[PDB]
Amino acid sequence: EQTPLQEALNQLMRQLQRKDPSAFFSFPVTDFIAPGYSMIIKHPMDFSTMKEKIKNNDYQSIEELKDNFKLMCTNAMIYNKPETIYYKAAKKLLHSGMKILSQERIQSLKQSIDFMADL
Ligand SMILES: COc1cc(-c2cn(C)c(=O)c3cnccc23)cc(OC)c1CN(C)C
Repeated sequence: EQTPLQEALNQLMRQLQRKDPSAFFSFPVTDFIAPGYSMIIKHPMDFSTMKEKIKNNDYQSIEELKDNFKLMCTNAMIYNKPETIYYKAAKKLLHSGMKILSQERIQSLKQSIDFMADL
C-alpha cells in the first residue's frame, strides 16, 4: 500500500537508474573501494538509500528526492577528479537527471498526486 507520492517517486527513481546502466550509483560507496570517502564526503547518497527513503515514506516532495539526486552526483564530482570515469559519468547523469526531474514534469505529477486526495 503506497501513496500516489511514493509511487511517483519510484517511477522517477527507475527512470533515473536507467541513465546509469553501469550501476555506478546503485549502492553506497565504501571506504574499502574508495579510501577516505567517509572523511571527504560528509553526506553520502546513492540510489539504494533513496529507494529506502521512498519505501519508509521519508520523502515529502519530489524536490527532496531531487535534492538527494543532485547530492549523489555532486559527491562523485568532489571525490573523483575530472578525468575519472566516475566524474564524467556523474556529470552526465546529473545533466540527464535534471531533465527528468524538470519543473515541467514535477508539476504534472503534483497535479495528479493532488487529484488523488480529498476524494
Ligand atoms: C557500490 O559499488 C560500486 C561503486 C562504484 C563507485 C561509485 N562512485 C559514485 C564513486 O565515486 C566511486 C569512487 N571510487 C571507486 C568506486 C566508486 C563502482 C563500482 O564498480 C565500478 C561498484 C560495483 N558495482 C555495483 C558496479
